[PDB]
Amino acid sequence: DFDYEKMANANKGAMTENADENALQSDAKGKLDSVATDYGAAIDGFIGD
Amino acid sequence: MPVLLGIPLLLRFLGFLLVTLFGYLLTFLKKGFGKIAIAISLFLALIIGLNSILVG
Repeated sequence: DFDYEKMANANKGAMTENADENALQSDAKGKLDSVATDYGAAIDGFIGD
Repeated sequence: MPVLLGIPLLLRFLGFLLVTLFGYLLTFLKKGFGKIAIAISLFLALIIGLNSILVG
């Protein structure tokens, strides 16, 4: 009386992680939005000299 | 939201390359604004130089 649908849900749990979409998307921006403030600052500081 | 065992590390790596490459573009920008500093300096130095000959 193999529980076909208990082995499956035990293969899954051992070959799957957990991921929050809106947390991997907030870090990415966080790091690319710090290099874009130094690119702007540079440009702005040349037109003021 | 269940995912496979390697996808979260592909997504972290695709934003390491981007920050590294966007880091190089900054370095090169700053260099080219240093050329326009050298250039201006040179020009104004050649003018101040001619003055000193002619008035002599």
